[PDB]
Amino acid sequence: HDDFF
Amino acid sequence: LLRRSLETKTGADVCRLWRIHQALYCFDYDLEESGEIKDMLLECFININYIKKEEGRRFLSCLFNWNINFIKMIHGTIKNQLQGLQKSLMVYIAEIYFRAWKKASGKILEAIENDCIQDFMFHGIHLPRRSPVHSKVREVLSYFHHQKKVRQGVEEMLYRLYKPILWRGLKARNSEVRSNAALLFVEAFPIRDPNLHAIEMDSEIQKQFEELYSLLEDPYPMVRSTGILGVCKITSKYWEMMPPTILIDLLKKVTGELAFDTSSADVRCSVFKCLPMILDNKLSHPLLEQLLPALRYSLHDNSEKVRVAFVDMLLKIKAVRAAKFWKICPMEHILVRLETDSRPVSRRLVSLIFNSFLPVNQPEEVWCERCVTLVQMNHAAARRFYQYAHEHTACTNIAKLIHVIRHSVNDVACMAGLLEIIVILWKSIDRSM
Amino acid sequence: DPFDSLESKPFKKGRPYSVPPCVELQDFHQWYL
Repeated sequence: HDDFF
Repeated sequence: LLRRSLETKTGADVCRLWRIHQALYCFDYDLEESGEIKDMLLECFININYIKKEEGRRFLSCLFNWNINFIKMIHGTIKNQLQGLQKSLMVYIAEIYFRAWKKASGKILEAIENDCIQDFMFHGIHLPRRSPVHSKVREVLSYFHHQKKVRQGVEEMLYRLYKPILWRGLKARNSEVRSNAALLFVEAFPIRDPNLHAIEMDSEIQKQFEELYSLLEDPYPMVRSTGILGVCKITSKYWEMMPPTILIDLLKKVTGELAFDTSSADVRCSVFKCLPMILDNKLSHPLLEQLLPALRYSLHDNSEKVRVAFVDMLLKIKAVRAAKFWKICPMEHILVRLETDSRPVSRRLVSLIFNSFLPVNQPEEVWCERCVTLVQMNHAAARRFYQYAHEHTACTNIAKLIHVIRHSVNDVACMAGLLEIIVILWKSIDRSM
Repeated sequence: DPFDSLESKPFKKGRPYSVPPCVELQDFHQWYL
């Protein structure tokens, strides 16, 4: 839920 | 005896006269010397340290208990002297009157119920917001609404008090007095009557249902906004209590229509002020997640406070991990928003996407598959991220990535700008050490 | 004085929002000052 990658 | 006590202004002698209560009681109410004594008790009312004393609360409560007829002159005195004292002094006076209600019993208490509190709230309904005393009145009334949960039976006496005066206050055509009525109403919910049966329980809750339905169907925007914040507090507090059909109907009403109210932007910002404190609802997370992609266009508003609060819920959602924000909102629309954003909004977006942009635990390979990305696919958002990253984090984190990169090529202007932003980063991190 | 009708701006529905897909262009000196 934090980093798109 | 009391005269030298007030001349010396000493609480010890007043506590002594508190201990001899019957000796104070023996003085007749008809005495003019008792009237001078009462004026000196008003001088005790002036004293702030007596208000701080809990024994102060004790003897003031029994002064209310002593003479029923003196209470109206007390009401006039506190009408005369609301303007002088401060907010903490107002909530102190509210504590005094709460304990004054609690100690009182009998026909004196019934006269107090028919005398003091209803006149104060009637004034607070009808006082203009221009008056600073109006702020004091509804803040002490909000203290009373907070204290009604502490003691049982308070809800019933405020129900029997508010049976005349809440109902026509609901349909008050004037927007300000109805706004104050809504302000007291949204904390007033739920209202209970102990003797009534289950039919009357369901009838009164359905009455409150249609009342909040009409109050959220108000034509004025600020009355709508107060109703929004109130039903947000209701759905936060007691969502387990309402039937699910009513809950689904109200959430569909406040989501399908209310998000697109083009008349006013700050009412949508009031919806935004509501949205973090409903997100504590654990069971309704798929139900709210159904309506989470309905708000993708709200990034493109022209109101500053709307977008500031909007990114505040984006940060709140990424804190609580309720839903995948990249599924909620497109990244490129966010990026052109950054290209059109302002300074504190871009600060909040840097804090929002810092997990996506710069990893601290991941190695140099992840650092460079995000570095090549943030260099190439957009450029101005990268320079704003450079500007806000050393503000947000330590400069060692800047220097480690600088040394990673030191250990787009088609343009000479691109490498010149990269040298310039490296010099800018060096100037930013030199001041730290 | 109670019961004074004022201007009640009614609920109106529409888009305050615009989504331009410009693709599928930056300057340094403006940010430098």
